Amino acid sequence: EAYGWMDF
Amino acid sequence: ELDQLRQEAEQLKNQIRDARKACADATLSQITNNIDPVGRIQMRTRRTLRGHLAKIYAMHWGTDSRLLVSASQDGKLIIWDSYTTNKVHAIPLRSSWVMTCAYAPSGNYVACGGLDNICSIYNLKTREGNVRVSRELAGHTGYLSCCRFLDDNQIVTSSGDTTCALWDIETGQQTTTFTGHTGDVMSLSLAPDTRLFVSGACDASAKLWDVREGMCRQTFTGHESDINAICFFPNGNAFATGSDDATCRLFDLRADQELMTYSHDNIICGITSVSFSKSGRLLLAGYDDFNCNVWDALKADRAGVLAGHDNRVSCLGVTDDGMAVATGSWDSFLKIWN
Amino acid sequence: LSAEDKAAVERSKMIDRNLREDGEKARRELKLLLLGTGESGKSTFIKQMRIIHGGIIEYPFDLQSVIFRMVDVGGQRSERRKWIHCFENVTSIMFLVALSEYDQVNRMEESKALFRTIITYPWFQNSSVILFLNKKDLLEEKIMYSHLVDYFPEYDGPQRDAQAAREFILKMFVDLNPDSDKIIYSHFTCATDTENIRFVFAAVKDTILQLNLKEYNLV
Amino acid sequence: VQLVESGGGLVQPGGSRKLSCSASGFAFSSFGMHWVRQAPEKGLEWVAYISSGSGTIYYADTVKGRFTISRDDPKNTLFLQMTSLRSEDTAMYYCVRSIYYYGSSPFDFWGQGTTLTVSSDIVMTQATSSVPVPGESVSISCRSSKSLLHSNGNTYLYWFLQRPGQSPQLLIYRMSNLASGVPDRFSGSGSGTAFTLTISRLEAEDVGVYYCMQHLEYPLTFGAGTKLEL
Amino acid sequence: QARKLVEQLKMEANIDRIKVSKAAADLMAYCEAHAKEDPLLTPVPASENPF
Amino acid sequence: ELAIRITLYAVIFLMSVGGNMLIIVVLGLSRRLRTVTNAFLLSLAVSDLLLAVACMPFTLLPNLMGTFIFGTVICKAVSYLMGVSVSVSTLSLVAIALERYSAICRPLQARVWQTRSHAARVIVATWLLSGLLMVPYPVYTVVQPVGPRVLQCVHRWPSARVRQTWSVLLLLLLFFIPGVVMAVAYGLISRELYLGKLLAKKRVVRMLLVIVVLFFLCWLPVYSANTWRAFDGPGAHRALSGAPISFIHLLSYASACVNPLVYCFMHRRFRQACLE
Repeated sequence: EAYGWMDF
Repeated sequence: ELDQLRQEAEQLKNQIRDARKACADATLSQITNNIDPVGRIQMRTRRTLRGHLAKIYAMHWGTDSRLLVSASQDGKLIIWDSYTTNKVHAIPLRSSWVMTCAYAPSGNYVACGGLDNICSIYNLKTREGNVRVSRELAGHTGYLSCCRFLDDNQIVTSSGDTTCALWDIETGQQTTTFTGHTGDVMSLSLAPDTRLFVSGACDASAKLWDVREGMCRQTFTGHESDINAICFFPNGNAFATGSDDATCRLFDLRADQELMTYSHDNIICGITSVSFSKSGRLLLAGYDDFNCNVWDALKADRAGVLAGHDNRVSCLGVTDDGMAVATGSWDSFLKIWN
Repeated sequence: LSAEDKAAVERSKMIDRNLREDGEKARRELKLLLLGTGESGKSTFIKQMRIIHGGIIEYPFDLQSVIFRMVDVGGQRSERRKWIHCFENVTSIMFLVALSEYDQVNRMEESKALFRTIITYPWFQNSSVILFLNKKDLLEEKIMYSHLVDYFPEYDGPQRDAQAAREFILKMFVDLNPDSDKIIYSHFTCATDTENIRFVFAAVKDTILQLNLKEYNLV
Repeated sequence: VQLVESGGGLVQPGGSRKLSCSASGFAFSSFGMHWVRQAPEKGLEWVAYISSGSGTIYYADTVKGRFTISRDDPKNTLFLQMTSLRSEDTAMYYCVRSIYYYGSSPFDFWGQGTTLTVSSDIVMTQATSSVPVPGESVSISCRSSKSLLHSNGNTYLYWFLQRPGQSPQLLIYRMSNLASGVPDRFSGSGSGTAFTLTISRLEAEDVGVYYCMQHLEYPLTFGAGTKLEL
Repeated sequence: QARKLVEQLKMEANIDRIKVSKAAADLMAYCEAHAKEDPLLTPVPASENPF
Repeated sequence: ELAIRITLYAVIFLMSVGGNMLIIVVLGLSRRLRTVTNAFLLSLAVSDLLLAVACMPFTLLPNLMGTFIFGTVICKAVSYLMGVSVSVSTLSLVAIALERYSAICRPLQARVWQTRSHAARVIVATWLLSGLLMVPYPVYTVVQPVGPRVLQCVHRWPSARVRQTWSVLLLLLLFFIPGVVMAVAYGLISRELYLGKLLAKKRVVRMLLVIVVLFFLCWLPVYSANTWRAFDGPGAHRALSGAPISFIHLLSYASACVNPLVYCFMHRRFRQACLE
């Protein structure tokens, strides 16, 4: 799916 | 009445002035022209004695050139072992407003006084392993600026009430009172043979006192402000006086007049401490800029700088063997240069 | 290190430990400098401040986990210029003036000159001033028939026993301060007042609070 | 200054005991204390050492583990707890004070002792066992095993004198300096590993035994002794 | 009060002085004859410095 | 389009790294600015420089690249550095707030224990607690490719109620408790300033309000979105995958440029920097 971010 | 006395005093003052001007052949700055300069002496802080928690107001070396006392405004008088930086004693004072400190030539006693008008004498080499006040020499009116041992039983003090005194520690009272100064008495220094001593006052004049008789011998005056420090030449016939106009001066005891003046155009701050070298060729001088200077006592040209302090330097001492130079300052660190 | 050098180092470390303990014990306490003028009557002042559950002399006052040290330089013939740099870390000066001495010869201008001299020393830059004005009832009883308007030049106020005599003198003593940096914690103490200790505590707390505002970047 | 020891008596082999030394007249809080025992007809032997502030403790290799030294500064007392006493501890235990700084004289004042009855090392040899002797000069010699001269110039060797029926006292510390209250007729000298004590114009109450102690490695071995008889 | 100052000035008046060049020569002589034992003017090798 | 995004990223990155390195060199090579709060300011500046030069590139580059080519070690390390630096910055902000409260609301009782030997103790305790708290991230930050070459470096949690519980723990223990602590401490400071020139007091009060509101505004969206992901899962990815989350992390790292500006570069202290 959509690229997943990394928290802070 | 008073008019005749004033006129006679003025006439005799002119007489003595013209007299000390008559026997003035040539300056010292010419007789020392055919002398090789010493170059530039750079010294590095070999030790750094820390453990005080306030300003350090005085300092004195032991005659074995190893131990040294230091007196601070936090109510402590600490006796360092300079070779290994250990502490030997930490005497707690009764009045924490101290401005002087001394160490006995034998090494048994120490002395300290301050704004409490009292010179306390602590006995180190006693039984019971403690360090207790032997005597509390009282009788001065103002603060005590300097105090220098002669024997284990005599001590000269100089106080802000315009007087010096010679106390016999055993009995406890003044045996001689040196008077004649006008302003305060800020510093004092004994001859190497302890038969005379010089004292510097705040009226821009230093005096030579005879311990035996008890009266002034000569009155040197060439400065422009108060004199904060004084020290004898190792020969015994000359002394250097540090003032607040940023100029040291070197007077002669037999020529009765001043020989040399040490001053640069960059230094403007007052002078807190003065000392010579073992030979007497150099001249250590502490300043308010937090840096020492090493003048060349025979050519008047500066020959080094000892800048390692954060705040004003207030005490400076040279060991009796000339092997080191201790300088204290108001950042609670006294360092040992070499 | 031989068998004795180790013991010498241990003794030195114990000495330094005791130095640290005594230093942290002497950092808690605060030091105040009492600088009264001539015939300002600070004897009864310190007597009162000591009786109601309060050379150089030091009076210690234990106040709510704080220890003040009233340092009184009683007998000194030292012209004040050579030893004053000892008191450069004091929290606050305590100037003690008298109100009734606007007539003695005058005496008050001497107090003004002394205040102006002490307040401008480069040592007292992190320390506030705490004026006291003793002998207030003597002013109230003496201001009659006094004609204060001839002794001090301007005195715009009324020539009677007006409150001007008390505020005019405070204005005279405040106008000698380098302005905009230092605050003067004035007070009008009588011979039989009782809140001197509380006012000193309040002024010292305010001084510490303003120093902490300046130091903690909070300004 | 004064030291008073208490304890001792007859003790069964393998029992326990506690020796208490009360100190009166000096700053007990600043003095490191020792224990020096003495067999009936033998010489001195180190036992234990407690520093100032109890921060440094040493023991002898023959009493390691079964003795325990401690000090109480508020009460001004020194305790030695002894456990499982062998039949070779029937000795009079002296208590020694000692303060160490630059220019000090340790072992200066030894107190009196308590007499029990239990029903490597720098070997030092005082070869002289008995020297006959008044008014004439006498000399005593002490030989060390290894060199006692340290790198800082100090040579740690002390001389003690014990009279018949008393406690030994400090004569000379560091082989050169004279202790306080000692008559100037005593003198000491020598070189590394060979030391000598010279007495001139002997008087009465001067006969006794002379012990040469070293203070370099902390087993603190003593000498055999040299009795001066008439 | 007033006689003390003139008395002390008279005591200091009848005083013996020498020439300046002689004092300067003695000062130089002391600065020279004792210069070989000045560990601050001519530092000693690191085998004699105790610091 | 995207020019504003990389533009703001580069602006805040350069500003942050420059300001923080300047603050570090000044407060480290001055030797006279040794106060109780300069220790906390230096620690915050160091943690802030770490935040910048550890978080910004590994957040901007892969969020555009649509993949993580940087490897497991890089992914594992950057996760732990992000986690440690955010926590140190927040705890140091709370420490500064509590020090100011103790030193402005009860100064006579704070004269006793406020010394640099206490500031250093607090700083090292903060760093140790932050390093001990953020060890869970390295435990699980494996890069597992989804599809042929995506990689997508993520902190997959071991099992359920470890994604959610840890996210909620961060939210409360690092954004509600610190936020309310700073708010209450600066409120009490403003009160005791209001009690007893008038501009020099309302200026300080307004600055305290600005500090609190910038903390809340900066670190609200990041923690909100983190919890959104941790609970609902693929909903957040479907919602704010490409563009938005970059702006959210931009808000987050804007505190890296805010902290030195509002704590050090004001207040006439920059005279010392220009002097250096």
